[PDB]
Amino acid sequence: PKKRASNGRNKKGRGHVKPVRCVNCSRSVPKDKAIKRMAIRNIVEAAAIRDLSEASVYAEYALPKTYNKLHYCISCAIHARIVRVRSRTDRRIRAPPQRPRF
Amino acid sequence: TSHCRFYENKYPEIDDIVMVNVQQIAEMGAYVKLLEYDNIEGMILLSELSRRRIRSIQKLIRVGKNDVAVVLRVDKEKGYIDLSKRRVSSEDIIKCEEKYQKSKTVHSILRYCAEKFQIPLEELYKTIAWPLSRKFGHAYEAFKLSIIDETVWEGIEPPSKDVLDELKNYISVKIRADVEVSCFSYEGIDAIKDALKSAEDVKVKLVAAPLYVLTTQALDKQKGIEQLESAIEKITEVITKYGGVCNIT
Amino acid sequence: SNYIHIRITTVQGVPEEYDLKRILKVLKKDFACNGNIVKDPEMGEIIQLQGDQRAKVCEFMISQLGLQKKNIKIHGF
Amino acid sequence: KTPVTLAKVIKVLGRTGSRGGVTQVRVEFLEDTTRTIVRNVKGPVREGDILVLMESEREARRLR
Amino acid sequence: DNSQVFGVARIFASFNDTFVHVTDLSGRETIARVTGGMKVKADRDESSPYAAMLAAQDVAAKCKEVGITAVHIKIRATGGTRSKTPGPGGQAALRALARSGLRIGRIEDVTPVPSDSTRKKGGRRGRRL
Amino acid sequence: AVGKNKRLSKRVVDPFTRKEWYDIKAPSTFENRNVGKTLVNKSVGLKNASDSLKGRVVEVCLADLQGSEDHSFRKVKLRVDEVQGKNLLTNFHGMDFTTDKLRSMVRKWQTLIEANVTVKTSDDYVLRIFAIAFTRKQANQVKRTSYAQSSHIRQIRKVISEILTREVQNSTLAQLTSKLIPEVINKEIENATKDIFPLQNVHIRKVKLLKQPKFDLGSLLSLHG
RNA sequence: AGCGCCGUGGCGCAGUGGAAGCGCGCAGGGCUCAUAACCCUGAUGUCCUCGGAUCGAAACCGAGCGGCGCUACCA
RNA sequence: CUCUAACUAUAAAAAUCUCUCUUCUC
Ligand SMILES: [Mg+2]
Ligand SMILES: [Mg+2]
Ligand SMILES: [Mg+2]
Ligand SMILES: [Zn+2]
Repeated sequence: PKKRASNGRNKKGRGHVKPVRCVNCSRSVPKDKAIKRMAIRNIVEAAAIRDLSEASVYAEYALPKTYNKLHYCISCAIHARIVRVRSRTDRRIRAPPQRPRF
Repeated sequence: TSHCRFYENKYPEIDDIVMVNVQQIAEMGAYVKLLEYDNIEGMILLSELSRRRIRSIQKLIRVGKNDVAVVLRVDKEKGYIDLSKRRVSSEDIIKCEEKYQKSKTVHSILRYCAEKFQIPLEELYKTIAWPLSRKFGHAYEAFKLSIIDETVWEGIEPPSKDVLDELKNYISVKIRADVEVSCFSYEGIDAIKDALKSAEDVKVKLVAAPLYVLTTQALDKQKGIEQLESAIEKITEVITKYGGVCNIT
Repeated sequence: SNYIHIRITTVQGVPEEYDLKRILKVLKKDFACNGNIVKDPEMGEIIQLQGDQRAKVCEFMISQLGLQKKNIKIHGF
Repeated sequence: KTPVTLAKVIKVLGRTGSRGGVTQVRVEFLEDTTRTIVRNVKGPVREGDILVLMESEREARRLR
Repeated sequence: DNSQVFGVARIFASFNDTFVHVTDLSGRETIARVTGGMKVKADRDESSPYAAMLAAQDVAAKCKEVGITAVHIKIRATGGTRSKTPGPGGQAALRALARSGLRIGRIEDVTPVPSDSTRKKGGRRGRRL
Repeated sequence: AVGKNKRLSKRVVDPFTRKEWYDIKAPSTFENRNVGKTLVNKSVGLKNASDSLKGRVVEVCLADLQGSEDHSFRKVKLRVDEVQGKNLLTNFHGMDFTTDKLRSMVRKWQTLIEANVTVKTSDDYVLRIFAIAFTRKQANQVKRTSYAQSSHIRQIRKVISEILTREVQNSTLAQLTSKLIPEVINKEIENATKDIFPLQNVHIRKVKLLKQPKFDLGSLLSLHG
């Protein structure tokens, strides 16, 4: 049966999309159905920001961050907890799940 | 008393390879005695136990046997041995086996005196072990050289000579070669008899009409080869003139 | 010599006059069983197939090279 | 060497581990009270106790 | 400058066997190549933070012996074709370098990243663990 | 951490005792002329240290070479050419962005504009220059995005191409670096392209050397002093 | 008729120089609702006999014993 | 009726399965 109106792909008018390889399982997958997470992260955690700070010349450093855009597959994503199997009536809500940190 | 460690000092060195004997297993791993170094207990942890995954433990340790392993860290203060079984090279396993067998032979050799003359085994082994292990290699080569020409036991004075005489009493290589006679001469048996009379006066015997097999009881592994080639060249020199031909391969 | 026996099932004693992998090829399909060529050092060369099909093994050994059927004494087991 | 360290727990961070017996604790060292570190401890714990550490460099994460 | 001896830590942190390999500013002359696997016995906890921490401490001791006090860290992952993601050990190695006396400056992310090169390993359906 | 197969298909010496330190001096255009120190093997003829040194590259943040923090995201490469003794003189080699700022300003909902150009400088240096620009929300937006039409990218890209062509072919690498320090060329590009589209945060990326005339000893001597 | 191997627990190896050695086997038990798989404990003997050295020997050797490969029937 | 910030990290192995299926109006 029609599980999702958008076919769970989000292509709808492109015919074919360039495949991309999963970060973990290395599966080729259409770039739109290639669930994507902007892993923007500080290069060290708060448990070491101090340790680095007092061991730092150039007081009050900018502490540069590391950015990445993880292109998961879907099998790894569902297994590695990125995406969760939600209920039928809750599928149609495409907003991010309510401000991860508030 | 099986005691008095094989090598220079009682306490094992660092990262050194051993073979060990298993006695018991409490719950974590096994603290088991050693017959490569002094009998102080060395303990193996299950994390470092089996190359295969841990599902059966009584079949891979086989309590009461000899197993190759390597000691990681040593406690020389009051005596604890951290001992590891996995990170051993497939080519160094042969090294462990041969070294353990060599030390076993040394233990077997220097027990006969201690039990025949009821003197301390530790004292006698301490006296003997200075020219024994540290000269340039293992004891067995020195003992073989001494039985063929006594020069090692005289390096240092033993407690007496009766014990060394008992050692000599207890202690008290064949090389093959084929010679094929391709002779078409008329009288070629007399040449064979003459050449073998000259060569034998070490052991040359018969197999087939052209095949003569010499099994020399050499004592140096290189003297036998040179006597072998001398006999071969004597055969050729005697046989190529009277009318025949012989070949050795 | 050249004795052949079947023991619950491995076949010990196999003439070399035909290649072994084709023997396995015909064996697996005509028996429908897991097949193994185990070469233990200097024992009768081991060909192992599962199940109790000694009559079917008789059929195969007839159909591969066998024409004697007189030195085959399969142990029941 | 005897670099034994002491640390007083200020907050109990629930309980971690598949066994369900090990506690994450946020301990501030008695020496250098300005610094805090989170570590795993096996056995009953309550805030206000003072605990002993052989190593203080290791940061302890969840025990999976 | 305060009469300092600058260096570069340039940690390489894969998902196995974190690397710590300090060199000079020119980048050619290497100091304290000791890695994570150097200081752990399992050959499989090499990626664990303990290996990186002990490696970093030994590097710090060597640096104090050779005079290099302040460092310019270049954090690296395997990157390129492989996962573009920093390993867990390298961060702990960086922290251990921070603790043991040495000073830091201009920590850098030097992850090698491709512009879609290298049709890479895995096959169509990829890993099937 | 013990032994291995050792498929060989003591005699150890100390690494540092036979080693020696050298100083690096920056071009006079840079603010903090003293850069740092580099490790060398001890000087022995027949492969003197001079042969090993000339050609090396030193990798230093621009904020270090100026002092202020506004130059944190930039990062200059310097090429070792001349050895004076206990101190070596280095000519300009290249200049680049730190990957962090680049990855930070490449966001969604604003397409980028890249402009590559290969240009001879005033004297003889063949160089390559990249320019990175990002579309800007005007401060009245209610449309949540700022895409630019490929005609606008064509115009902006061409304009940057001639801008860099002029600014490199006219003045030498020293004067080039003089314009590079206070990023006057960036604001120049922003002004010259202001009529096409807002174009937030233009910048010069990966000033890459390609070719150098012979050595020009006098140029190096004038550079450092 | 010679020299080299085998020398049994129902079996092939295994060390041969501290004394009962591994797996295959077979019996029982464990696992599971049950079976296969997996996990444990077992009874099997003259490692053929003679000696020597040997505190200690099946082993290290030696002087006969049952079968295997060659010489090739070695008038 | 003025509001655009914070983050972590697991994939060991696991095969098979007999009957006997039928009844709602006051
Ligand atoms: Mg369905
Ligand atoms: Mg989707
Ligand atoms: Mg799966
Ligand atoms: Zn995946």
